[PDB]
Amino acid sequence: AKLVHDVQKKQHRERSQLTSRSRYGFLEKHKDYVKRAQDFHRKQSTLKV
Amino acid sequence: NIGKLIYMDNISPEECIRRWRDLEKFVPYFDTFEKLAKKWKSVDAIKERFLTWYELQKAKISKQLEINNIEYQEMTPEQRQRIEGFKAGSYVRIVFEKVPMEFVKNFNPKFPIVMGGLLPTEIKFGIVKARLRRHRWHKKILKTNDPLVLSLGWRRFQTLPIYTTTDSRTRTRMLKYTPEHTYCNAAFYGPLCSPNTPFCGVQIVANSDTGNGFRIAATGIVEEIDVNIEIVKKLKLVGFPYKIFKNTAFIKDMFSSAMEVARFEGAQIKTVSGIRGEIKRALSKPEGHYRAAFEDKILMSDIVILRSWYPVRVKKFYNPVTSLLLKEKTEWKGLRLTGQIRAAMNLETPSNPDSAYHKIERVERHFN
Amino acid sequence: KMMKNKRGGVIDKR
Amino acid sequence: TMQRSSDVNERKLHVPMVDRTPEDDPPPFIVAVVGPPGTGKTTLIRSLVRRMTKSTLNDIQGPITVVSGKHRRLTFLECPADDLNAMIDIAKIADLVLLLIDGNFGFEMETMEFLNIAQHHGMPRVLGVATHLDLFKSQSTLRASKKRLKHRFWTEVYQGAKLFYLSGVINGRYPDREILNLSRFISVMKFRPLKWRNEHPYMLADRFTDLTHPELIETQGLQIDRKVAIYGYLHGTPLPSAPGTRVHIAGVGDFSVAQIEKLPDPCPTPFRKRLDDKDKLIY
Amino acid sequence: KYTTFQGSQNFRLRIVLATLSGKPIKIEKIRSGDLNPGLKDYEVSFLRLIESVTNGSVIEISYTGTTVIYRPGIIVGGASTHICPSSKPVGYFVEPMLYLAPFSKKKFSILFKGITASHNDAGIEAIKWGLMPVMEKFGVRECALHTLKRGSPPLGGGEVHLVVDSLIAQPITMHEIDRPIISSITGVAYSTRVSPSLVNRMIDGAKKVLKNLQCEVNITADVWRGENSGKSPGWGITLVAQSKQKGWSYFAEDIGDAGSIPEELGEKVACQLLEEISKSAAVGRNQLPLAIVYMVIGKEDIGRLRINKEQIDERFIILLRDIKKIFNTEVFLKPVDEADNEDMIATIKGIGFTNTSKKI
Amino acid sequence: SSFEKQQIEIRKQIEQLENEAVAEKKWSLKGEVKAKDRPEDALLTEELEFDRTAKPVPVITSEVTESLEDMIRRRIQDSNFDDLQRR
Amino acid sequence: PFGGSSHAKGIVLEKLGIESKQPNSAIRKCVRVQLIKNGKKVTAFVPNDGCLNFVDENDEVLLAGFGRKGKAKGDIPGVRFKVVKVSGVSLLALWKEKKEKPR
Amino acid sequence: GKRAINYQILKNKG
Amino acid sequence: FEARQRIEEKNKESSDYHAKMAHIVNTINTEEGAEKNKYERERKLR
RNA sequence: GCCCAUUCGGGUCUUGUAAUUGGAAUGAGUACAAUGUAAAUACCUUAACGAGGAACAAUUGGAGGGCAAGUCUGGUGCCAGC
Ligand SMILES: Nc1nc2c(ncn2[C@@H]2O[C@H](COP(=O)(O)OP(=O)(O)OP(=O)(O)O)[C@@H](O)[C@H]2O)c(=O)[nH]1
Ligand SMILES: [Mg+2]
Repeated sequence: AKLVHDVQKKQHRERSQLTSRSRYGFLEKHKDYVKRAQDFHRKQSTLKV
Repeated sequence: NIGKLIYMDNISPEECIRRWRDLEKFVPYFDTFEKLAKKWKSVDAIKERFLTWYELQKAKISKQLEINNIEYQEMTPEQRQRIEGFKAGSYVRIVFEKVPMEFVKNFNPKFPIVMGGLLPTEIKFGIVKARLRRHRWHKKILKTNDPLVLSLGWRRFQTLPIYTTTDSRTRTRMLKYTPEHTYCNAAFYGPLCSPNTPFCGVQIVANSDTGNGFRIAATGIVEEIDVNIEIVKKLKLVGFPYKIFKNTAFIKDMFSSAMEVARFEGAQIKTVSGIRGEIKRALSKPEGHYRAAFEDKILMSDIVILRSWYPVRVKKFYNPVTSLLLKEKTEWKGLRLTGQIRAAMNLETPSNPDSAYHKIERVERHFN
Repeated sequence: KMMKNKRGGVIDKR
Repeated sequence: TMQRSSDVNERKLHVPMVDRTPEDDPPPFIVAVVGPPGTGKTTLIRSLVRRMTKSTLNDIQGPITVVSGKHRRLTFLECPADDLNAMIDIAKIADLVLLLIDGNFGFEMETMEFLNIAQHHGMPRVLGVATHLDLFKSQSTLRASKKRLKHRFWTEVYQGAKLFYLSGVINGRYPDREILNLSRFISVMKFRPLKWRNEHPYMLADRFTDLTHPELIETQGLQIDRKVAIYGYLHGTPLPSAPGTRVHIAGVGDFSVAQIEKLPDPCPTPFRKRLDDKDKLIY
Repeated sequence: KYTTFQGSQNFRLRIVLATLSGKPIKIEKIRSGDLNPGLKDYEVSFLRLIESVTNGSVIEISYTGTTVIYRPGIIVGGASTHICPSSKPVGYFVEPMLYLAPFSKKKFSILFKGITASHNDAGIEAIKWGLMPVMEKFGVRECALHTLKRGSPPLGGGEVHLVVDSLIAQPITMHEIDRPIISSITGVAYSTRVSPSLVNRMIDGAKKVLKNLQCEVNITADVWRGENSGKSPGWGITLVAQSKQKGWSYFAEDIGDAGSIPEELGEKVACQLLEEISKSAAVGRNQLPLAIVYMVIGKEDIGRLRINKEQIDERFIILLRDIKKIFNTEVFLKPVDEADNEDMIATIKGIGFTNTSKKI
Repeated sequence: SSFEKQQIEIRKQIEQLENEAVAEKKWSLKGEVKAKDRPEDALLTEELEFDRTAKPVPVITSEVTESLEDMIRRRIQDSNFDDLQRR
Repeated sequence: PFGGSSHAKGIVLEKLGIESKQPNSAIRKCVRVQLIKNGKKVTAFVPNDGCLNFVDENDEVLLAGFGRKGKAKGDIPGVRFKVVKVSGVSLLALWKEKKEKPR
Repeated sequence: GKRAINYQILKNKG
Repeated sequence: FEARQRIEEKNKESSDYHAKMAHIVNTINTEEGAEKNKYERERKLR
């Protein structure tokens, strides 16, 4: 941090699943999706082999 | 003689030329070609018409100033009344008609009576686009469409600003508060000053509510003036999947009708996972339900998002303070802040229950 | 697109 | 010493702007005395005008223009200390600011608010004046708070502004030695031209009347928007003499001028040398 | 509320100076005692051009068409196009835009579409070579009238791209206390949809009148071939006299019509130019309006410009009366202190103008 | 007085937009508008803009069909076409 | 660089790169300044986009050399100077709100 | 009635 | 129809902006790095 | 936990924690005085009070991250960059 304020590089908090849509648990976000997608891709790669 | 003839404006202009001796037509009046031919067969009438940096700028401006003086040294009612008029240090009486009763009635000589001359710009109203800043010692953040009293030029006036951002210079879209420690843009309906003029802004000008804190709230300069601004407030349309396949899904409720989906066909949506997508066709029997195609298989626990933009309007509200027309001349009260209105009529502050953040804990992610 | 950011207009009462 | 000469000769260079202040008969420089309610001001304006014009001006009101030099005359006025509105107006039109600080209590938010409003509307010259130097027996804490006020004042004005120290009041007003060299500080100040002031024709009003008709008030009955004459010196750019010039009277609204009759100078400066006590005038 | 004028004279100058000054005007009795009374179509389309250029200005034509109410607004510019009617050429609409041109938010990039020339109006070469240099030394530096194609009357069909792209704050104060020495005399002879020999006939007539003065004469020649020629036959000639040490210029133009001899038109425009040189001093009789308009909307200083005796006329002083009627300023004509000629030096103290539309 | 009726019309718009500020939002300024949080089909009457994935399929017009038509007129006039050649 | 001095005073013409769509890009934090000594127009940086809204126009800036310690990534090599003051007030102090810019 | 200054305006550790 | 028009005007705007920014970047590069290298060249003589 | 090393790795060892908690210490400050001195200041001597965020609130500069249903740019999906 050379010219950055610590009140500027704050922590944005992430949002939860809506309580009306709560039976489908855990609204998944981009880290969860990439954990899903690269698993699918490595298993499709070994299936293709 | 000729200047008095020109500005004596009860006689016709041809009478001015007659007793000295029309612009849609651009080219001027010439003689007949034959008269001009016999006049300019000769040529000899006009044969003599034919044939450091800082101190430099200061020298140019002092040269202009000595030109000003040596060309002012002229007729006395010309200089001292009408060609420049009342330079500085002249003691004048100045009469205003239709001054309000309350000034003469409540004239208390402690409070100074200042007057300033408005330019051609500063009598115009409209949207002023500033860049402003919460003042570093003002405690509370500022809110859009809460009034604050600006001191913009000679005028002090309470207005309703709306703080904007040009998010990486694409929109000019609408914030809901000013930032904590930097500048934002702003736009307020007020008297159009020139650009590059600075201003202060104050939440509270009275003394019954003067509290213990710092009273000046906003600082800024004026970037631009205009008669209209085009600023936007993001609205997203959220809908949920109810029938998912590979690479395509049926999305439930962001629309109420197939006419609405037909209006919005081809639009790019995305889930909250950032999976991009596009809406393709409205389904027939369930009305607002449609078929979208995504980058890959979305889940049943997702929400799709259509980021759109709704235009928002500045509120044409303007009251100047007129503090000298009061019997107290402090204790001026204008529009209240929104927290003051809620505290007055005891309405609780609006709380969306699913807008509040939580402490999310990840479950471990294992696959088959 | 011509109307979008205008604020004036001639008022032809003829 | 050549590098010193270059780096010192560099900081003479500034942005070349116009002046628009005349050299023959300049207006009286507007001196605004600004303080929180309860320090100096009245006593200070009285003491300065008594030293300047040899005239006990008990019970002041309004702007007070005196002649304090051979060519520098200046106008004294006092802000009402509770009004941020009058604070804002005299911040926008003042040329010199005598910034009253209760040195026993310390800095205060009224003088801090004036300093920020002036800083944003075109910071005039500011001479800080710290009174109430009756701290305790402790001349040690007198010197300590003296230094702390000077440094905190130096972070708000340029580093090297003048903080002045007034001792206790003696017989109704301040010690005349201290007011003598305070006026010595006011007499050399070397004002630099601002921007809003030097593209705008403004005027502080030292005289006010309504030239309405009292039997017209008897006819219509006190609801009348009545005409008003406003007398004073005008500063800045030349205000044009034709009727109909638009004017904001800062606190009552927007008007246009009807007629201007310029008057001979009520407080004129007279034509090494010294200033005669005959010519130390007061208006 | 409204400054009131009478009659349909100086109509473009009234609307232009109202846009500069920001003052609401009324123009009353637009040819009311006439058989077809009211505003004509070319000045109505000029009002539409004003609504294109500005923003937030409300123009309010009456029922009978004989009075107009102009409440002006902010000059914003932008890119546009104007399909002006056949009653007036593109010069009638690009001449009043050269006043409003450097004082807008966004730079002027307009292309006008219609007839190029007229007997009683400004041409492309007139606008360019005469009226651009006086702006070029009043403060603007990037201004250009391009011809993409040109159309002679009556059918026309020529487009003209006016682009100004120096947005100055205010024009500088003029100081021309001299008569500028004419260094050269050049020109342009144009012809569309006719034979290329008419241009050389025009050039030879103009230069055989000009041959007895001991300066240097140079007339450039353009025939217009193809789609750039427009829909009608036409030809014309425009001469300028060029003071090169300061940049001043004095122009004269005309166009031929059905039955016109090109040597006759060339010698006529040559003699008309020499008479403009005679009746001129540091401006032209037609460059004088926007010269003193930029002097009156300069800074709040004194700007002085030399003029001669014969440039004073009913047009010039009705210009001065309209200037004082709108923003209350006078010109001071002081005579020079040498007496082989009658030249005044008009000193105008400019109003305190800035352009407040350009974003900072 | 004159300032009195100025002050009461000022106070009128003071009151109406202070209880605009207290009172309930428009739906269109609020984000995350679902289907059940709107006037039912307020969106046809909305004039709302957004972005799309790809340029949609071109509607064939008389001018574009005569564009490629006189294109192939030029092409088969000068016979500058491209086929295979025998080996 | 400036001749014989270490700093130089200058006049802000216009914020170059004000339409750059990337925050804290070297094109964006990049100001054009007319030096007052010899009149020539140079180009200077500023510490960030956040302190870019302390200069507006004809601001009496003060500018020193830059001193790149290594070939940067998003650089534009060919701008030599950095803005170190504005209207006689250090804009690092302005950026951390220790002073207020006077006008 | 004395609106005393506070610590962030006094010590100015911005 | 609005789809095709909006897409092609956004493409035109982006292609104009990229040209403008690249132009100002390498004009600042060329006609000021020449002066940087000229100062370095006449500082290497000292 | 720490240390070395381009890599794989290797070497070593009571080390941590906005965890609780305890009574002692006094100094800046506030102040009795007396001394000093023409007198007063100051030095010297000195009873009383004076610490838990000991808030009785020291800075300055550097290195590196990490985050959003956020924004921007590029293009050979889910990426790269800013
Ligand atoms: N001890 C002491 N008292 C002072 C000093 N200066 C002013 N005062 C007192 O301040 C009291 C209040 O009156 P002013 O000083 O005139 O008040 P002001 O500063 O004009 O402020 P306002 O009351 O708001 O008008 C006076 O009666 C003075 O005795 C000073 O240096 N020392
Ligand atoms: Mg008082």
